[PDB]
Amino acid sequence: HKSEVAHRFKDLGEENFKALVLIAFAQYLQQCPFEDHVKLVNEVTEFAKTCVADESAENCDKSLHTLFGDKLCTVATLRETYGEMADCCAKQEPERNECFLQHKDDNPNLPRLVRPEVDVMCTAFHDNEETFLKKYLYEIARRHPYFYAPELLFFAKRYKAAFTECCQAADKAACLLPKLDELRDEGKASSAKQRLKCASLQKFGERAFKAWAVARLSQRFPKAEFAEVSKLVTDLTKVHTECCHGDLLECADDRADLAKYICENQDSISSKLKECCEKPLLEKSHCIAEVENDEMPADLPSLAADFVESKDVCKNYAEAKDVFLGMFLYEYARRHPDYSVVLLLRLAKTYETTLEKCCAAADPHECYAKVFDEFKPLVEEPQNLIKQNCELFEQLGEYKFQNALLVRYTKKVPQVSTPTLVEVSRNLGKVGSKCCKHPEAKRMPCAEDYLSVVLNQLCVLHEKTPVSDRVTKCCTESLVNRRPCFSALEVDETYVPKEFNAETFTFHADICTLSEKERQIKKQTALVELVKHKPKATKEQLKAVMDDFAAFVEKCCKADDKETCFAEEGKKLVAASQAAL
Ligand SMILES: CCCCCCCCCCCCCC(=O)O
Ligand SMILES: CCCCCCCCCCCCCC(=O)O
Ligand SMILES: O=C(O)c1cc(I)cc(I)c1O
Repeated sequence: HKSEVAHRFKDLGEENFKALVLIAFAQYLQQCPFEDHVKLVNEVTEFAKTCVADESAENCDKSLHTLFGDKLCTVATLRETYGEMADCCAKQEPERNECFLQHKDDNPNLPRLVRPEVDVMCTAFHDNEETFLKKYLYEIARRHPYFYAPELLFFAKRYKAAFTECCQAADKAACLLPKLDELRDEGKASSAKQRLKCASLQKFGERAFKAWAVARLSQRFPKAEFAEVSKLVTDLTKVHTECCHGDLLECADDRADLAKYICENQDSISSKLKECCEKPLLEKSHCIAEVENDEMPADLPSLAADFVESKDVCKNYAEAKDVFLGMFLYEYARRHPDYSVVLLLRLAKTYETTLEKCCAAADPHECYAKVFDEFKPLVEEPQNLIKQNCELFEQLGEYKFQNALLVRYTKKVPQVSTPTLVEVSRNLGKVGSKCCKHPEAKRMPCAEDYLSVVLNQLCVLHEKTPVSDRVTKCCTESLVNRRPCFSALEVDETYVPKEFNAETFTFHADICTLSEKERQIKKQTALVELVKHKPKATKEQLKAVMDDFAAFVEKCCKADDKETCFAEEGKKLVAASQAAL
């Protein structure tokens, strides 16, 4: 490999290459117009071809970091448009590249993307497919500078597949919309997860990150040996550190490597890793990351043998603490792919604590004897929450369920902004739909997965505009205590009911013309405000007031002269209701 560009060009292929250079340039020069990046992609692509034909052609020998930075520094508007960023072209490549990552605005001042009408999109998609998907890839890229490019390209192809299909259908809207909403959520879900892992790494450091990775990789690869798992974690830890820093190339190569490794040692790691290892370069790592858990060996011993009933536990521990605990996790995780990762960590931390007490006691073995017994309540806590909640969800569907949460949390944290409470309660309700569909054994992992994102978003918002110390407590706790902390919140008996507002409970006939989406939002907002004005209201009281309301809306959105039924009958409701409470 004399020419780095020629090599990448050959591994990737024209199409992928061009999409990637586009994304790459958009993530740095987020303020330049589309036509400008397009010209650049062609210049870079014409260059890459020159090197595919002769690796001795000028500059073909230069490294990607150099080629990229040099190209970047040719833009004449640079100085005027990015200013300080232009000062980076005064440094030598080593730091020049570093200077660029520093001026990568994570959340720029660009308008939110508006989804056009299905027909507008389908037609544009037909008249000129390429510039249609590239214009958007550009739009998305400039807005999410740290999103892993290949991951982005992966999303694009699913978008292209949704149009090719749906845009030929009799009723396009009915086909496309549902697909455009699935992707949106996955993209947003995927992004939040990346930002979250990097935050976690930064905040709690490498040790906690590796512990987390040990548990997750063990549940996934129960067959692999601890020596293999440690090796994987180290590599995985070095990978995220590098991808979190923001350097795309570095990140790409580290992942590529790790993916090649895992494949070569496939038999030694996991069985369900075949296909993944067959896919093209760009997809290998993405596939592996989402690989399904392998089956755990049927011939596995009792943990209590090597971690409790054995003597010399303290010796093996003292010799290499983290290694020993690392082992306990590995042994406890691959036997429990049904536990959440933080639950496994919660146990490990408990084992750690007792070993740190017991090993310094008279008779250690007899001290850490009934330690497994201390795990029990830690395991049941989350299991009961799942049974308890999904049972409720099975009764009243998603919407009514979202309502029960609405009443539950508004009573626990009144000070929170009504629109904020509606937002989270709704998302939480979705997690219920998504995870309660699974068999008992996958529910916890599923909920841990969705809750982590929602809980994080919640804390960020509260960080910016604080409202409750409790929420700040829970939010600044260890990532292992975060959720149990929020589950420990109790009804706020300090709160003083807000002043009744007639306006707040006045509804017009427009709610009849609104979409189920709006109706719900409108109603749920009134529901929250109801709890804020009379938080001491029983679930019985609320239920009755809610039913009446149901009728109300119905019996008004089906009557002659709608606008009067909502003014006469409503005043009645608001009076009848006020009295009941
Ligand atoms: C390979 C490293 C394994 C280390 C095992 C330590 C397990 C303790 C739980 C990890 C969380 C540490 C942060 C905390 O105290 O909450
Ligand atoms: C003083 C109280 C004024 C009465 C206003 C009641 C508003 C409650 C909203 C109930 C909406 C529940 C939605 C539903 O029935 O599906
Ligand atoms: O999720 C990842 O980023 C990831 C990437 C590679 I490459 C291998 C494994 I296992 C992973 O979990």
